[PDB]
Amino acid sequence: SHRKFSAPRHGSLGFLPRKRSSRHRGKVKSFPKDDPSKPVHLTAFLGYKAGMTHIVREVDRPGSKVNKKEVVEAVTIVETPPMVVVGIVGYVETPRGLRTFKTVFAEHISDECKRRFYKNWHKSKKKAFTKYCKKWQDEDGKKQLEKDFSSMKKYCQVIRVIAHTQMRLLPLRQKKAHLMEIQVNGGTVAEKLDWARERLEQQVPVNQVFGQDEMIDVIGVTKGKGYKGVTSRWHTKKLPRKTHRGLRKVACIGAWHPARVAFSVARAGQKGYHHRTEINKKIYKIGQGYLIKDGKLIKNNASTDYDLSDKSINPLGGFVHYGEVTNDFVMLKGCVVGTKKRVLTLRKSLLVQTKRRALEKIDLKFIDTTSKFGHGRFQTMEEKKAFMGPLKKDRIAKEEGA
Amino acid sequence: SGAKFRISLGLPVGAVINCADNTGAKNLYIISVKGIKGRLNRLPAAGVGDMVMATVKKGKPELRKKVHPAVVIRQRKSYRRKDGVFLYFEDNAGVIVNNKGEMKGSAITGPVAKECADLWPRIASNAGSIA
Amino acid sequence: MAVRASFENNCEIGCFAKLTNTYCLVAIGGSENFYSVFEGELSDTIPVVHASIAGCRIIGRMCVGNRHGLLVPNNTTDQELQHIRNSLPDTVQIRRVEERLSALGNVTTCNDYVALVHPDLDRETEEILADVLKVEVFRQTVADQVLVGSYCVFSNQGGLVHPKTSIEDQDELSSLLQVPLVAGTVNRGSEVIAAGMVVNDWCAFCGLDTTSTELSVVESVFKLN
RNA sequence: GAGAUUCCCACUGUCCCUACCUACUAUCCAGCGAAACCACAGCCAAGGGAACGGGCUUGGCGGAAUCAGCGGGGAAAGAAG
RNA sequence: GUUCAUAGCGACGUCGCUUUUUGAUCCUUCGAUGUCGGCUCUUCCUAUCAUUGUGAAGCAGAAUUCACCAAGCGUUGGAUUGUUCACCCACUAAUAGGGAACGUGAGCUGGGUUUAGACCGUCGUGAGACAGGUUAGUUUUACCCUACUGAUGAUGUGUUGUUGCCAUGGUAAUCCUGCUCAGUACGAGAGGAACCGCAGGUUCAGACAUUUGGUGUAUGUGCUUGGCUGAGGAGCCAAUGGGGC
Ligand SMILES: [Mg+2]
Ligand SMILES: [Mg+2]
Ligand SMILES: [Mg+2]
Ligand SMILES: [Mg+2]
Ligand SMILES: [Mg+2]
Ligand SMILES: [Mg+2]
Ligand SMILES: [Mg+2]
Ligand SMILES: [Mg+2]
Ligand SMILES: [Mg+2]
Ligand SMILES: [Mg+2]
Ligand SMILES: [Mg+2]
Ligand SMILES: [Mg+2]
Ligand SMILES: [Mg+2]
Ligand SMILES: [Mg+2]
Ligand SMILES: [Mg+2]
Ligand SMILES: [Mg+2]
Ligand SMILES: [Mg+2]
Ligand SMILES: [Mg+2]
Ligand SMILES: [Mg+2]
Ligand SMILES: [Mg+2]
Ligand SMILES: [Mg+2]
Ligand SMILES: [Mg+2]
Ligand SMILES: [Mg+2]
Ligand SMILES: [Mg+2]
Ligand SMILES: [Mg+2]
Ligand SMILES: [Mg+2]
Ligand SMILES: [Mg+2]
Repeated sequence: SHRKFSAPRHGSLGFLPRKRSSRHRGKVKSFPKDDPSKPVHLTAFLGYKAGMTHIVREVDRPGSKVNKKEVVEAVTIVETPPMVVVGIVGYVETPRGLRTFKTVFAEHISDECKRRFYKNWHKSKKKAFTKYCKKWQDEDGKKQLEKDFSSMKKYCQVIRVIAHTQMRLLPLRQKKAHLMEIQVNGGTVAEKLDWARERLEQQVPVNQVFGQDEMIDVIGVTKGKGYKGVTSRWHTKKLPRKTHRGLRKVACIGAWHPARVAFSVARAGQKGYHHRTEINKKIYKIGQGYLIKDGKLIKNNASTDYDLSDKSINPLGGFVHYGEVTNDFVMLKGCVVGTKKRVLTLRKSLLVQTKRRALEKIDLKFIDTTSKFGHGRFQTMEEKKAFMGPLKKDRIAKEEGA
Repeated sequence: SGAKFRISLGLPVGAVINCADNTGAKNLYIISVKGIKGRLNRLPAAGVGDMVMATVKKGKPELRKKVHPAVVIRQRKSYRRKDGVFLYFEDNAGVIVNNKGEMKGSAITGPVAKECADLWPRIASNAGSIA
Repeated sequence: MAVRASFENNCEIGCFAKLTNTYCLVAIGGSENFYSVFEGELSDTIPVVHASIAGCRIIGRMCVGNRHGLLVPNNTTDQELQHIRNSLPDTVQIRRVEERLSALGNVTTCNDYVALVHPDLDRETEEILADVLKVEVFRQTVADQVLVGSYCVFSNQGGLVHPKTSIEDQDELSSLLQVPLVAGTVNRGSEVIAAGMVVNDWCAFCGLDTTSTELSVVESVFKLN
């Protein structure tokens, strides 16, 4: 008989293999459709989830309650040191799908990049690409490389560049760089090969890939929660307190017929560490990173047009469980999948952004830099020392400091 | 124009809130909330600025055994106000109105939430203060 | 002359405007059909400012002004205070009072020369009225009703009052303000006069639902056209 | 009155609507080590059939060895209703 | 149906479909297939309540009614009752109807029926009986096979790694309100829309912890009861002593 009252289904069947992701990086799975009329550009980037904070800005949404008003909005900081291009892949269109046609790797592959090719770097002889790089010098190898480029030019439909991150610039323990194929869009195959060939061994900063106040897609793996039951995994209703063999369960897992448990019934297992793709994440700010012209510049990270405070994006006492952010960063609006220091893929939007939520100019008034390691109440060190005055440890130090 | 943003409700069906107007009613017993489609097992809940159906449990005897439209003007549950302000009141209070939105009474004791005042101009006129 | 108007299909146009002989505050959430009626029917000289207070549109109930001065309540942001200042003629001075009874239009009404006030105004704010609105503050309210501001609208030529005022309170009132007060309604039966109407000395805006018969009394008492 | 019932105040996670923590388990390991049950066994749809098949017919198909769970089936077990 | 059989209905007759009613039968089960309802949860049907696109009217507008494609999505919160049904309150776009061993008890519960105690009414000489009422009454086992959920692995490419492609399977978004259009079209009047546009919400989904809240044995830091170390200081025990943050 029919269930007595209608209720919507718990959870989505569009994410059914609710399993641990087979990858840790998070792959793009769909690059923006290429049109030759556009200029040659990259479509993706790799960043690392540093942490969250909130900002104050004025909204320019006419007809809204918050028009010309101040709002406080949570943001996510994604540290994005420049990518290094080390290779080019060409793909050819076949009636069986895209297939890899030819791959050409640059000379002088970085040491952190070469770590990706080894499961045990410590015991390795570091021999990877040692014989390959020799063919960039002799004329016989150089002729073969030119044929590989010419063959890519006349046969391939889409080309991609292999780019890796720079572990030495991050406060993380991992020294193994993250490799990634980033599709090159916007031109003829000959033009994008010439463009990519100039970028070999070069650094591509994030401001060359993405821009201010544009909406991108974030691809990554969510936080792992381990083995979970149906109440936490599928958010089903808890059974009453009087239930004998347990109440954090699903009471009926199917009718007598079809005499099997259907794939659509909520059951316990892995929760979290799933590959997810969130679209429409606006870029509130692209931070400029630390410089040294005469002294170290940090103002270009958290000072606004209305703050004018010499402070960086780093909270007081540092980002919790991440470290200190010293490179370029992207300030995304809202939350982003993954733990701290989880590698994230930023991808250009596959859609056309025409709504007024998109194409809206973002002008920050304030960036919060209070300590996130507790209920922080001070934006900067200097503000805290001015408020509290000298302390006992300052006195005993100044006593020794004469 | 501009519509009301979502706020934390905190007043399900069966909550007894204070009656802040001079109608002689002392409390309002919420029996349903206007505009609630529903969900299996979910109680219809209201925040400030929400029109509710309420009966007065104590007060003048000519108001008791009836159903009155009412609007929540204060709530004890904290709610975010789109500028990072989490505001809550000392008590849950509401006033008795009609379906058109004007009050049966003529004065309001205590503050009225800004979310309720903007959405109901007849309530806002009788408000001593808007918080 | 009584023009009818509505803010966003709401007749309570006393909630969404403040007219004084010199400036006209109008609420922000609106849309031409309302702003016009002001700018149109207003006497060219008197600027029309789109304002808010605390973010809200009920600015007429949150604000008390005459030709001399505007008092805005403690919840007024300084982005707002500034924009009211940088829009009004610098005769009118703006002070952001700090009164427990924020609803300054519900709790005080003033023409160019007197103000009725609600019993419980802070003495402090009694002074900041009679020092900014160059007025003679008079803590008096009708029988029972303490929200003077909302139940009694007055100009410098006449004044309306809640229909349920006594002939005797009428009497006394019409002393203090030395203006002829008529008991009346607006928006077809509404006691809350101030909620329904905004008056100048040369113009009056009432809500779209004001009966002709009322429209008349308005004209008459306000000694308009 | 550890009797049956109805209402009210107070009270509360009974509930909205679930979350987190603690102990002991479960879990993995060293040692030790049962029992119930067992025609053969064990993926489905329809057909026909003792009129609800694991086996048969026709089709869908089918890839070693396993771990933690689970309660849809085995018209599961328990007892010559 | 003011006229007008067929906008919408349909007497007298007459042809069917369905197996969500109750019968009829007794084919399977009596070396037992756990017997009502509710809860939970999934899926399916369409004879469509709402929503999308439409045709018709005794369709001026608004509202409503009939029919088509159509099951994608939704169809609620409560008082009484064990109830299924029923009825009322209220919200709503709508509060449509059904199947799956009258889905679902090694999922629960045990209010009902249906053991043994007991009371009443009626019946019986009596023991006792009552699709009469009432009260109290043990709900056992999974570690096996499969199914399903997750987790290692396996075949082949000489070994091993990096980056990838996509066969195939799943699949997701939904509905409402306000402003404007517009007191406009239409209408004698009363009333009274819609397309574009804007601002928001409901249900659902996937996340996340900057903020607010919850937790808190960091057994972190104060406070505190009883006891104990001769006292101070420093601590400990009271199955987390209690409590604040
Ligand atoms: Mg149904
Ligand atoms: Mg039990
Ligand atoms: Mg923190
Ligand atoms: Mg329920
Ligand atoms: Mg079968
Ligand atoms: Mg027998
Ligand atoms: Mg026997
Ligand atoms: Mg006829
Ligand atoms: Mg037989
Ligand atoms: Mg059995
Ligand atoms: Mg069985
Ligand atoms: Mg049909
Ligand atoms: Mg059954
Ligand atoms: Mg069962
Ligand atoms: Mg059982
Ligand atoms: Mg019983
Ligand atoms: Mg018995
Ligand atoms: Mg007898
Ligand atoms: Mg007993
Ligand atoms: Mg085990
Ligand atoms: Mg597919
Ligand atoms: Mg679906
Ligand atoms: Mg002690
Ligand atoms: Mg001591
Ligand atoms: Mg001891
Ligand atoms: Mg003891
Ligand atoms: Mg606490």
